[PDB]
Amino acid sequence: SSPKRPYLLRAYYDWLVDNSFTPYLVVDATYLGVNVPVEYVKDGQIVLNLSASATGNLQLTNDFIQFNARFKGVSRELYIPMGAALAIYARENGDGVMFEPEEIYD
Amino acid sequence: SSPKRPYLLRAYYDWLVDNSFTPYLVVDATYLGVNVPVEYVKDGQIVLNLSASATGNLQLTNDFIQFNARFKGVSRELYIPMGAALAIYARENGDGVMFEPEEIYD
Amino acid sequence: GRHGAANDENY
Amino acid sequence: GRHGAANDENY
Ligand SMILES: [Mg+2]
Ligand SMILES: [Mg+2]
Repeated sequence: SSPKRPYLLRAYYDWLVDNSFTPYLVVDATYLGVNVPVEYVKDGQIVLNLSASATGNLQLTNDFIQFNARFKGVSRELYIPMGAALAIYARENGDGVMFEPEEIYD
Repeated sequence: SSPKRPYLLRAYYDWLVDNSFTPYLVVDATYLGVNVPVEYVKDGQIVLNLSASATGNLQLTNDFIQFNARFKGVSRELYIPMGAALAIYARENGDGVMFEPEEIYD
Repeated sequence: GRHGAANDENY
Repeated sequence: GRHGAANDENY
């Protein structure tokens, strides 16, 4: 069967937004195929605010997360392979999920 | 914050269906507000096939699961409060989830 | 001999 | 002093 990660990602994203929390996505910036501003990468990772307010055209698909965001006013198109998505949680209280290390992503 | 159960239910339901599994919902038939054919209740519970094939107008909302189904050819409208939804799994291999006992449902 | 669900397989 | 995310709060 396919990985459960993308389904759980969508579930927690909606739960976070519906509860007025700001969804923060933790990404492994070293993962193959990741496209993010390297200047904002720290400790091999990057945290991204996925709220509709901080993004544009957000897509949460099975194999990837894609959206536009701004950095110091500059707009860029981010692309995150699902295997690089490590967790999603509330900026406000830390509630969310740290994804299980599903084999298929290794 | 609101319960995570309905969001996880929708996530696993979609994951099950997308992987060609038949989603089986485990329900606490004794829970307040449950409307199911009492003749099919056993050990205080009832298992329901939630596939589009076995149901009609299935709704997976935050507070309830509602849909039409047939029993020995007879159609009936089932209503399951979210607190009564105990688990959802694949008829084929048992994969799925047994929901955590979120306090709000007690 | 595997038992299924309560409702009919087809609506 | 709580650190936020990398991208701007508003797109
Ligand atoms: Mg926006
Ligand atoms: Mg149908």
